[PDB]
Amino acid sequence: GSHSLRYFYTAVSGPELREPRFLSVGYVDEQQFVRFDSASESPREEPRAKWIERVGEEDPEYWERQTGILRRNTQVFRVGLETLRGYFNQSAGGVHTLQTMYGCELTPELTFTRGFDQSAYDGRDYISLDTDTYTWTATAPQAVNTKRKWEADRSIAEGWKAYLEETCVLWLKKYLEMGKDTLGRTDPPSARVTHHTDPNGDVTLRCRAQDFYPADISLMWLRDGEEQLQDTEFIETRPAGDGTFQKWAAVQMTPGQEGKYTCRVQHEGLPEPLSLKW
Amino acid sequence: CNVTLNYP
Amino acid sequence: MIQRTPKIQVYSRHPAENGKSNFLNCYVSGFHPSDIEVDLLKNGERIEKVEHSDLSFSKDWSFYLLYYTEFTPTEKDEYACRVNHVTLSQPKIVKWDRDM
Repeated sequence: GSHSLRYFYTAVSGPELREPRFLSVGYVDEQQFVRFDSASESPREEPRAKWIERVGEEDPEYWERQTGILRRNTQVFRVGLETLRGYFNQSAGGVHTLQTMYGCELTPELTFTRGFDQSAYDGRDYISLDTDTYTWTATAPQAVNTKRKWEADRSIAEGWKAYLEETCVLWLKKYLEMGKDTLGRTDPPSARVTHHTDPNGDVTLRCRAQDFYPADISLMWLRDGEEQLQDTEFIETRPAGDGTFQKWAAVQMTPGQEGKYTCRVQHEGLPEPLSLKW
Repeated sequence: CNVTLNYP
Repeated sequence: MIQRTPKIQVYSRHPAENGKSNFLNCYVSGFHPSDIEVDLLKNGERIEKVEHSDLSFSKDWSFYLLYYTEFTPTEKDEYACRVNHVTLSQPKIVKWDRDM
């Protein structure tokens, strides 16, 4: 479906920590491919997908470059944790969190649709970039002083536009080719219905899907044609730990009524949805 | 590709 | 300060067959702030080295992590996940329910 390249930066201050700690992950589509932790012995950006170890043989300074960027981003966020503390007039010594995600998205046909750059202080939206205007939306009211900082320097919006709509786009295309075998695969789900009798005596049917990629899936329990928003419990989609995802949808009924119900399972990987009865 | 961010 | 409390799932990578090698998973998500201890238990004792994915977070800014370990299930063995977080009064232990 869509494609994307996203980075997730998290910095936390603490009484436990002498300086605040900085962590970073990068994703192509739903697969994680790099990471960085300010608190390692020698903090360095490291591969976490097999296809990115390629990158060095036609870009030798790749890992060095990223590392420098992330060492400097480490100090950018430490400084920022202190600046924002002042904005929110808070005691020193606390536990505080500052986050940023950014990246770009393409169509299935590999054309840019959207870039983003968004930040949060203590789990609350702080500031974000409006991609169509390249101005700064101050969501937190005391983010307006950050907003005036960054708008007073056109090279900030200009550098995001160049990065979001060209640099990010070109690196994502390259990663996609580099990761052809894994990032191009679309994996249909296997699916199965299980039967469970509850201590009171009623019957739970559970429609289970696993081994699918991407993670978007529709699980529907039809009682003789009709959705059952009634007694239908879902679990949140979860990672198997090998690239794929699992989700199940349950439903409750009186013993004898099983044959009415059906589970429809649709997903990008299946020609036709799956119909499953108990 | 990682990006160098700005002081808030 | 925003605080969000961990949602916890304990499950196996593939459908559990006794005697057959699998991976035991503990997916902790939807929490904030990020400080969190997670151990995996076999019959009440910490499993020596579990591995885990690198802290990421989702669109509402809540964090998530996967803790996992190779294991071979049996019938008499009890597996569980133990999670500590500022939103919890004491470590929360979620036992692995093989058909869940």
